Amino acid sequence: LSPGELDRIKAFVTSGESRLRIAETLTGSRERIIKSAGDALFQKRPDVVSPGGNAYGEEMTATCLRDMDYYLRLITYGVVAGDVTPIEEIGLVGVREMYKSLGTPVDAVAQAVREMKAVATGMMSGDDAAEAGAYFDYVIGAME
Amino acid sequence: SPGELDRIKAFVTSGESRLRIAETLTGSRERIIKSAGDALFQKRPDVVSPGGNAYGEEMTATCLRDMDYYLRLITYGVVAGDVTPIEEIGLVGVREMYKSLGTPVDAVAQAVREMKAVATGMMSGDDAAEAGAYFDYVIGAME
Amino acid sequence: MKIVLVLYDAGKHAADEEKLYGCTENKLGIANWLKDQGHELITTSDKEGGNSVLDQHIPDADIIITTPFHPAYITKERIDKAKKLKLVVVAGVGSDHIDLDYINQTGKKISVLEVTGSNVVSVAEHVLMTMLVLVRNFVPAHEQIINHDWEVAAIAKDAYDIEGKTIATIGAGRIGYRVLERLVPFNPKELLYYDYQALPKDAEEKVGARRVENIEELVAQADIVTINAPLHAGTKGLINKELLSKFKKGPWLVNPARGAICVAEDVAAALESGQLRGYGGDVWFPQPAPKDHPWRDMRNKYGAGNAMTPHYSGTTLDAQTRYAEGTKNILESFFTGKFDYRPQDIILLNGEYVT
Amino acid sequence: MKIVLVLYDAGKHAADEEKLYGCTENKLGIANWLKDQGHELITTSDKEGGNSVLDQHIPDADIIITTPFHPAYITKERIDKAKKLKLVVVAGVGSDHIDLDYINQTGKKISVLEVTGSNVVSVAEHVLMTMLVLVRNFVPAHEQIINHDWEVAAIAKDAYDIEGKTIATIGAGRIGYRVLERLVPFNPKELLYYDYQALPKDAEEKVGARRVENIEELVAQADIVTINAPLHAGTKGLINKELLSKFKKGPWLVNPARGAICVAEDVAAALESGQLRGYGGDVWFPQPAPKDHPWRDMRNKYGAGNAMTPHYSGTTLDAQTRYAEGTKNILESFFTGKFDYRPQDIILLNGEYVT
Ligand SMILES: *[C@H](C)[C@H]1/C(=C/c2[nH]c(/C=C3N=C(/C=C4\NC(=O)C(CC)=C4C)C(C)=C\3CCC(=O)O)c(CCC(=O)O)c2C)NC(=O)[C@@H]1C
Ligand SMILES: *[C@H](C)[C@H]1/C(=C/c2[nH]c(/C=C3N=C(/C=C4\NC(=O)C(CC)=C4C)C(C)=C\3CCC(=O)O)c(CCC(=O)O)c2C)NC(=O)[C@@H]1C
Repeated sequence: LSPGELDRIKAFVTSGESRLRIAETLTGSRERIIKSAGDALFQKRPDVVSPGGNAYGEEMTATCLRDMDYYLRLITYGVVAGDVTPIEEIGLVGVREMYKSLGTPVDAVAQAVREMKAVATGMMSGDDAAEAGAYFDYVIGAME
Repeated sequence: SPGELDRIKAFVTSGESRLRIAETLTGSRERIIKSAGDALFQKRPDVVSPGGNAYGEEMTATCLRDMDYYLRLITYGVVAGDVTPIEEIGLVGVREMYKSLGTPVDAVAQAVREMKAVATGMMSGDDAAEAGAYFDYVIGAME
Repeated sequence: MKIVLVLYDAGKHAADEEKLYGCTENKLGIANWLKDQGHELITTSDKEGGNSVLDQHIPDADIIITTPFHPAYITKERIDKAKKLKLVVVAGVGSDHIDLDYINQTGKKISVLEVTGSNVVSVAEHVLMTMLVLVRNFVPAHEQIINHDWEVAAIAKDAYDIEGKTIATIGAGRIGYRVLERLVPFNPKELLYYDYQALPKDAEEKVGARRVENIEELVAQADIVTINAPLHAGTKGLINKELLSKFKKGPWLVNPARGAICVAEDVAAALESGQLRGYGGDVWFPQPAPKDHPWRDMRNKYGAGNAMTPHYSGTTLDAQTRYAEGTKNILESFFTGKFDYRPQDIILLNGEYVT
Repeated sequence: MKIVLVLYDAGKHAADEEKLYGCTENKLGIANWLKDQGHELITTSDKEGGNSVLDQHIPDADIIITTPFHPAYITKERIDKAKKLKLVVVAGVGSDHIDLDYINQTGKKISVLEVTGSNVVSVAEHVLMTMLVLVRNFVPAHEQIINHDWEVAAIAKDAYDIEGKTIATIGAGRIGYRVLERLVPFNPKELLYYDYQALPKDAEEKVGARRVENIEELVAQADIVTINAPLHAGTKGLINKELLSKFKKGPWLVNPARGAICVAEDVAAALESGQLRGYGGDVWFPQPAPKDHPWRDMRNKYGAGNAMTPHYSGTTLDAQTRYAEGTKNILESFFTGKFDYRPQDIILLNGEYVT
């Protein structure tokens, strides 16, 4: 209802189409992005192994991939909207001491979002990949 | 209430037997309790070790305290019209109360019989009949 | 097998809630069973005055069923006129409205039974609730919000924790012992009791309680006092101006036993002067409370310290189900001629006390 | 040696009660001690707006002392302007109003301390009190008496015992565990908990509690739910319309943790529809509550089921004395240069966490 919000929405409807193309890729290939990125994460951080392994279970591994889906859907919302504000208020507020109380290494969650960034932007044009990359980086910066 | 005013005015203006009875009950109340207690314990040796609800030196003194309570309550009744204050203060749930304490109710009645004999013996024949009815009202609720 | 039972009228509330058993509309949940059994059932709330439905049927009745939340007074006058009466039931606990002495002394052949145990937990919870509400100053705090205010300093200035307080019960029967049990994990400084008979040593040690043998010595050391005792001589009018002056200055008093154990005007004066910081409970004298009874409007110097309710602690829906079941059990022991009553339920077996 | 502390103004209430330490007039009871040492003390309630006494002295202050009942928000902006700041103290428990992440990631040499333990018993007692008031239907009962009425059936029809109910806590830290301890002697059907971390096995068995690993499975079997959890992502807005529809029909919910864990308009709609039978607690969002906040006027279908208070559970006079002693202990550890803090009191030691 604020004039700045209405302006950001009208731009999606009436002007540039890069936000529209980015959202088409993130929704249409969402399951491939998470599966491919999870494989790369566990090769770089073999702490899916017996010891610590916060994600050691078959059950705990599935909970980790669920969280990756959360952040991909939240980045999709931000692209469609004007901005990163909904990403901050929903996905980042208590994050860090939340993950600390769970036993989850925070820098490994950052690395999962890096791996989703590489797969997703690989499917986009050069220009669309630069615009989309800034939203992923906003999440990575809060966790590393 | 007009009936209560009438009974008070009688004490002030008419017969003097209530005044004489009250003079005796207040004037020698310590002798009445001491003498009646001696007679009670000779008729009910349950100051003895067993049950003895009144066995101790301390419990014997509690018993004589209760006897003082009823003598002061009967004195109030004599000064006033009537037995109503006796019922509502000294007799309410008295059987169940003493039962929960372990003290035999018929022995409390006997204590009031013993106070009746000593007090009445210090009075004229006519005053002793009038006073005697108040003691009987207590005895009847416990026997 | 004519049966008269008197309960209150619940009006429209009876249709809102089917587990409200103790009312004239719902008939303790046993009406269909009694009719199938071939008995006649009169149900009424009209119990006062010589022209009453109760008096209309008492010369005839075989059984009368009563409740302490709307008691039919079973007086000697009524008892003499009741030529067929063989059994009086209390659907609940409490028999002050019945002349047990008359029945027992005359030797009449009338049994008297109640559902003992069915009310004790509900009353004990209500004591714990009232202590917390007074000590923590809840009533004025909820008032601020309903009234659209917000001023924390006005509440905090008279609010305490119950941890570290000394707490005493006058009476240690079924209800008072269950109050002590629920207080143990709140970490009081000490728990104390006064009673005409001692608790067994095992029961004392389970709750860490200490017996005090002198009433004035008990209240002089307590921050919180709760009354859980029967009404008779020597408890009637116990809480008067003289004994109240032995309390600590600024403590809390709770009474869900009987109203006449207090002198009503004397506790109100103690609250206004600050001898007491708060008073609460659900029992009154006279009862139901007149519209001008002094316990309705009394407050402490800050305008709070009052946690009175109407008389309802023993009438929760969980308690109502227990004595619906207990009343049918008693009636059947009679109907069958087994007379296999629960020992604890008997208060008079054909005009005689037991043991 | 220069100290700023911000507290609320208590007005006339501060002179009524000497133990009301956490206010502007009474200064946590440590003025005189601070003046006897060589220190300067600024005391103010004026913390909002860039023209504020707080901002007037931030560039200069060595120490700032805050309270969770009137919090000064220690933002990164203010942290950048605070050229001499070395120590932030919470006179109480709760540090949401301080940007700990910014201090930690930047590596500033500011330590941050609170007096942990000092509030947990007071909050746990307030949970027990609210559960009893709601379950037993106290609020409309007291209202009848104040208003000169007497109608028992209208209260009894929605009053229960807490005995035999299933009770669950969301969160089992210091406060939630003390709630479980106090519930044990009330004979609940079962006690349940949900938490990101398990209780040790000896602690589980002392209170007979069972861990449930899925939040929807927890609330679907409970008659009573209590919230005792911190505020973060995945706790923010947890109690919404979708989760409320998994609760049993007609249960009770209590929240003395953080207001924003609920969606305010969604719990009010649940209370009106009968999905919830009652709601109570002392925490709000926004806080202090606007005069039209929906939790002030909401009721259930009978006009009851509301046991809200303003935010005061952790501010009783017993808790305020602990806050005052703990603050002077922390300050002295700093003044002496020993830095012999209690381990549990440290949240940040020179901008970093300990383990
Ligand atoms: C995968 C990259 C890593 C991993 C993940 C992991 N997470 C949990 C548990 C939780 N994750 C969350 C996260 C959120 N919930 C929300 O609503 C939001 C906002 C959109 C977020 C970010 C929460 C709340 C939990 C706890 C509650 C729940 O499960 O619903 C686990 C389980 C840990 C356990 O031991 O129980 C795991 C394994 N773990 C890794 O090691 C990866 C690096
Ligand atoms: C003496 C004749 C018998 C005796 C007495 C005895 N009484 C008690 C204890 C109590 N007596 C009362 C009585 C009253 N208190 C009142 O206020 C009134 C109204 C005026 C009356 C009638 C009460 C209340 C008690 C208990 C409380 C108290 O002591 O204040 C005892 C002590 C019993 C014990 O074991 O503790 C005794 C011994 N006992 C006998 O055996 C005599 C026949």
